[PDB]
Amino acid sequence: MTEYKLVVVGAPGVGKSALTIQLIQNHFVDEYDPTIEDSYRKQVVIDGETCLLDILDTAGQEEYSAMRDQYMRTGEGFLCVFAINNTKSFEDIHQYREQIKRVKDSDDVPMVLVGNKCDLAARTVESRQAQDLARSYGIPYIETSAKTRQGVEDAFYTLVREIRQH
Amino acid sequence: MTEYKLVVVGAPGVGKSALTIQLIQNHFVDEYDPTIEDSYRKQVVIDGETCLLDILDTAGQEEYSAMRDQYMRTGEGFLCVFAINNTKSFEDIHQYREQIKRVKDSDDVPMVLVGNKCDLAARTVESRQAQDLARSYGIPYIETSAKTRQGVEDAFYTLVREIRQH
Ligand SMILES: Nc1nc2c(ncn2[C@@H]2O[C@H](COP(=O)(O)OP(=O)(O)NP(=O)(O)O)[C@@H](O)[C@H]2O)c(=O)[nH]1
Ligand SMILES: Nc1nc2c(ncn2[C@@H]2O[C@H](COP(=O)(O)OP(=O)(O)NP(=O)(O)O)[C@@H](O)[C@H]2O)c(=O)[nH]1
Ligand SMILES: [Mg+2]
Ligand SMILES: [Mg+2]
Repeated sequence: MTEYKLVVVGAPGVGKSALTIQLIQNHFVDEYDPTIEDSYRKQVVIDGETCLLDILDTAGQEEYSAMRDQYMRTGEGFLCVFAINNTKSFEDIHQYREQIKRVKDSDDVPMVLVGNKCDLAARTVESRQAQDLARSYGIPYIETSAKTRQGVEDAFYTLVREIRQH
Repeated sequence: MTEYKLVVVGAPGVGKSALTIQLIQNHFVDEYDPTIEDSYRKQVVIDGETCLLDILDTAGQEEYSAMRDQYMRTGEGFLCVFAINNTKSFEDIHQYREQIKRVKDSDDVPMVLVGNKCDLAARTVESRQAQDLARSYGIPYIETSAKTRQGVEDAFYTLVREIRQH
């Protein structure tokens, strides 16, 4: 069956894991638990096609650097996550995307920009800001909340659809 | 506020109305009730942007012909609907798209191909078939069921996102 190798990347603490666990295990992880590296494989049906989602959940931190090249080389699509209440994480998105482009030698790699934690009332990143950045990248922008489950399937299924028509 | 003028088109009986009513009124219309023309306006928030969805629900039938040019000229995005248990409706998709392209003098108009009634076990149109047609058009393919609500928000929000980066 078609397998889609999805990679979730973004700054420490933005909700990479919480989004992934919501998708795979249907619950909000409300606890501090930093990732080193985790993978999740799940059989799903998306728009009638039977497929397997092979998801790598990554660490946002330092050492990784070249350990990042490795998973960026084999990933087919990337969810680029920032948190709407954390401006530095939104600014960090550019470094992740430049790094993906260099390793893939490509200026169009399937990618979705995700503004997570939209359930929080204190936003520091306006939707408009994120929206212009995504359009400058030519990629979709989706806001999500791993807490309410808002936009979670939408964010991952839109990425599969981006891979499908690459 | 940003308004998005969405138009739902497709053959008689494929579920144009049922999809629209699911979105706006949250209930499945399980009755025979042919459309002449209906419009629905609703304020929503999509990916953090406050906007108004102005939706025209159209008739699939004959007279319309030039009455179609009229609403195709002002529509910004089109949901092109067929039913997965009705092959003629899938074949009719091509005439609707050619007609949209001619009136808009454009080969890329925001559009989503929707295979509705995916809750039914007797499909006559394979997902694979629909998927290759959408990719040949360069547009997303989404399967939906107005009965279960599966994919309904996804189909309309993906169309808004297509308009946003046109
Ligand atoms: N309100 C709210 N909290 C969230 C959301 N997503 C994650 N969180 C919280 O934010 C914190 C970090 O979440 P986590 O998923 O571990 O982030 P991460 O990006 O995976 N961290 P790491 O890079 O270390 O691997 C946790 O306390 C988690 O519960 C969200 O959508 N809304
Ligand atoms: N099982 C199932 N039935 C559906 C679905 N969508 C619509 N129907 C049924 O199919 C029939 C036609 O639905 P309707 O929404 O009126 O189709 P239409 O495309 O709007 N017809 P018209 O072109 O005449 O305006 C109705 O009996 C309706 O309940 C669906 O997703 N699943
Ligand atoms: Mg994590
Ligand atoms: Mg109707």
